[PDB]
Amino acid sequence: ETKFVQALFDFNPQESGELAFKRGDVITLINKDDPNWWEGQLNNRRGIFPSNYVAPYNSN
Repeated sequence: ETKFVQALFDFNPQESGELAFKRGDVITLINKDDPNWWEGQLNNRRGIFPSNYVAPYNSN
């Protein structure tokens, strides 16, 4: 499963652990270890972030 989410805001994490995504950026959800903080993969990069800052596109 693939899960794709669309961010609604840019996220510039300077630190490690947080994924770097932008607005409307289709991120491939890696996991949901945290109901608030979801992990996602942006092409290749992994990272965690408040899913609140996005919206499942999943594409379907």
